[PDB]
Amino acid sequence: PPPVRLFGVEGTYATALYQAAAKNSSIDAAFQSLQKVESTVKKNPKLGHLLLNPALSLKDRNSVIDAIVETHKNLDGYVVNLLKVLSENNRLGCFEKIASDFGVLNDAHNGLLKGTVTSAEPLDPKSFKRIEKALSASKLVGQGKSLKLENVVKPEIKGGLIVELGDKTVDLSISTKIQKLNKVLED
Amino acid sequence: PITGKVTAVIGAIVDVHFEQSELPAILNALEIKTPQGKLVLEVAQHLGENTVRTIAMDGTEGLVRGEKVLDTGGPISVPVGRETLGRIINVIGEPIDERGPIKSKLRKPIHADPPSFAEQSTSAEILETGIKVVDLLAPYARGGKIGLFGGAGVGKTVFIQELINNIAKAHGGFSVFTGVGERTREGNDLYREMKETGVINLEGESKVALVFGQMNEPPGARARVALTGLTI
Amino acid sequence: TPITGKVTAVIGAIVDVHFEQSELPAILNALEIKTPQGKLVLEVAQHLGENTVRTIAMDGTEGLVRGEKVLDTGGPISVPVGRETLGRIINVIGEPIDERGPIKSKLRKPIHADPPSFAEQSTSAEILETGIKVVDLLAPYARGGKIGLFGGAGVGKTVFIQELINNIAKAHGGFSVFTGVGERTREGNDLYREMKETGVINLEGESKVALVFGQMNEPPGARARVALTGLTIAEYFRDEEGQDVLLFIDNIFRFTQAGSEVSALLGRIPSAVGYQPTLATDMGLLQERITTTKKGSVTSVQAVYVPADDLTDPAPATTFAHLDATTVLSRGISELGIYPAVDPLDSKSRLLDAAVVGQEHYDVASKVQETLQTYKSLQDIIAILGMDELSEQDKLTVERARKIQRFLSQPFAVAEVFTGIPGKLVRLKDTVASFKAVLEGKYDNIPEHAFYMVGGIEDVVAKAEKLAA
Amino acid sequence: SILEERIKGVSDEANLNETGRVLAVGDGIARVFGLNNIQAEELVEFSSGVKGMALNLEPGQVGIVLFGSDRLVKEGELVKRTGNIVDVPVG
Repeated sequence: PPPVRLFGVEGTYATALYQAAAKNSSIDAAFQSLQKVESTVKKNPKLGHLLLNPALSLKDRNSVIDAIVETHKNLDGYVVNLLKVLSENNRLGCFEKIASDFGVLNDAHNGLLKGTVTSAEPLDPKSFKRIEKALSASKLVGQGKSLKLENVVKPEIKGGLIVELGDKTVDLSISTKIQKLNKVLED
Repeated sequence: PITGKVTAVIGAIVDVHFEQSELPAILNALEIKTPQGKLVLEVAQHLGENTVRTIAMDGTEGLVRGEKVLDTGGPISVPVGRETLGRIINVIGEPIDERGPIKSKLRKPIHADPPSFAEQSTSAEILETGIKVVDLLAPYARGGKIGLFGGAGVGKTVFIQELINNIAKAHGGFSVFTGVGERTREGNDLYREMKETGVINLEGESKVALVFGQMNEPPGARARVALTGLTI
Repeated sequence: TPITGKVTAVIGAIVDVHFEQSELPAILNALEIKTPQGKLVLEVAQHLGENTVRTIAMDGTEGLVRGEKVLDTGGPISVPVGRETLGRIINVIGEPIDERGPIKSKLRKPIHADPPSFAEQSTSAEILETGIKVVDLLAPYARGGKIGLFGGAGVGKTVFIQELINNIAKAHGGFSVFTGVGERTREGNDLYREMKETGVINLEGESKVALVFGQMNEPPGARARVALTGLTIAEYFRDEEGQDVLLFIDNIFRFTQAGSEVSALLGRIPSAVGYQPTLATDMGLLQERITTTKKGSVTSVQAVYVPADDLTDPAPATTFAHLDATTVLSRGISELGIYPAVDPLDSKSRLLDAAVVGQEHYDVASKVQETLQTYKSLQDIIAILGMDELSEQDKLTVERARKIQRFLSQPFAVAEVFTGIPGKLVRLKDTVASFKAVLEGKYDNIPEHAFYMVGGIEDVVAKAEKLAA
Repeated sequence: SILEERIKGVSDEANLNETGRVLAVGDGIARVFGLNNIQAEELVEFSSGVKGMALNLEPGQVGIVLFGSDRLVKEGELVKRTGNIVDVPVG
């Protein structure tokens, strides 16, 4: 059973990878090695970008796979079986997609809460820290998952702040308040 | 030649996955050797991924997904000749008259491109027909299309027979009675009648060559029967 | 707003752009792709996510190269309005296609404009008489109303509208808007020439008419927003100038039709007959942006190309719903040679009432309807067996009705060329009188041919004398 | 590295800017990979020896419409752009 199913298309692949590596026991190893080969795929720019797009054979695809396992002899065998799956399904256009998804499952398994505090401008580090403290203090943190605080800059969200994490947000942006004030003052 | 494994048999639409890069062209004829002799499949699409989609000319009942397929390399090539005169041939261009292998000179693809604008004859003529009624009130025309109406057995068949007789005097040409989804009981009778009226003389010569389509033949083979006849 | 994008797809005239920055225009914003064909104006219609909008293209999309740079104009397309519009033919974009150069702009207004509220409504009650006998008798028009025509387009449909322009719009005076969605370019040129000739457009002087013209050659997508553009011009008059206007729309079937074409490409599951699912909403919105507010009263004339002349078709059907009066014109009545070819048993107005036009008018109309309906009822019997085999009482009715049918033709001066008969306009007061007499059989004693293709009762009397010689 | 070199080795070469290679084909429309710069409603000439007019320009694929019999075209053939919107000699 995965740590909560997420993603259907491509994520059945990710789920499978997760549960299979749960039966491998080593999920972290798998993820780390996948991360490393994925990174060198991205840092292979000629045909590691320009042949991420299927247009070539099953057999040619297989030989690309063979080149990939020459690039790293550490990739476990489950993620080498994942290479087999992707070659067989001839879908390379969702390799990094699967990588991202496996990251989500993996860090859910690790248990790290995710969040973002989108604002109009990058906030103070004191603000960051106070918010980090607050979020950990709040019942939202289960003490089992540790927030990510990602500042996003969104001037379109004119002033204020919006805190986001879980399915729970508090939006005390200036834009929303102005919007509501204006709207009701058009009534 | 190229070979491929059957990867679907949904209806009479049989998808064959062929070895890489070397794939049949559209309108090629494939032969799957069967315990039914052969099954002729005609490639009518490329589905991509080194797979094609074909239609069948013989019933698809029984077929293991993965049977070897062989590509003939082009539209079914049916024997032609004065030999083929007076021979019943099925869609796959093989004798069903049971007068044994038809001695062939050349065989020719069933699909063929219509003659060019240049090759069209620029003035029409009148084809003579012994029937006076025909020659006065609706004259037959050289290379024309003349559409019969009125049910079979009124003498429709006899009218067709008459034309063969007339044709022998008129030109001394040949004919091909192509029967599209002919009722097979009726077809037996027709063969017997044609033999009897001597337009087919088994010992002797035969003007008409027969291509008979049976309603039991797959729809695809019903469709291609006409084109086969035309090639003759 | 300067938002670069690339053209991900060009599936018909429904280009899809993929913005590369995370600032994304909203739905109904407008974008310009600049090309050696100048700007092409596209309008955002879906957000398909991942910073990929899908945009309807209001200009032709041939030659586009995928990945081509886009720039976002932002917000709905803003046409230019004023009184400076009057004396212009304007393209969908707003370009002055009558080539009187740049239109002196006052306020430029977004094409999409929300329909005025329930509170803003003001109900009409005006009588607008066209001097067309069949109109007057059967279904009087009203100032501010929504008038409706159905049948084959420009098979006489266009002519009918032209007759209306000839009569109503000189008397009305003031602002008037002609908006022609997907019309035949040559017919439009004729209208332009004619308007200039009748001085309504006086280009040397001022024009009290403005024109929007969308040719049927214009791409389907362009045709979709020709209508919305015209409505904006009208709104400026309705609201800002606050003077009573006129509006002509021909054909509003083209509006529906255009939508159905784009709908498929857009990716909607086709509704019955193939019409867009948003057919009801789009028609609804359009027809509530044409209305008589307390701000102003806009008489509108809408022309419906009924496809195959089947009223049961869902697009004509939903049109029938939004009109205030209709005068369906039937091909059969055209075959009978009666021009105007308005079906007399398929006309309605909410203005035909015994209060609105009084009991005497209503009584006159009642008898006409009854007589004609009887005549329609006996059509079977007439064909199967002779009229002599009908009852004597019925034979009087039949003879009267045959006369009424012939009487209803009124030569039109705009159709003077085609008819070859000088047109005649007959007063509303005169019309009621004329029919009253005929209904009492006063002048029933003279041939059917006497009633055929001639005007008022007095004219009929004279035409009997003409025939008598 | 050597791996990248071997990948380069099995690659067909060319980014297929202004040329394509045909994918699945049938029912008188073909779906081609490449033709990176492609004018809309252009005339393309296949290596088959037939010409077609690009109709559907879609993300990552272009759907030519075959002006001619399907027998002529076969999968994986190289389509070269005529480079012109469909034109016919006039004079």
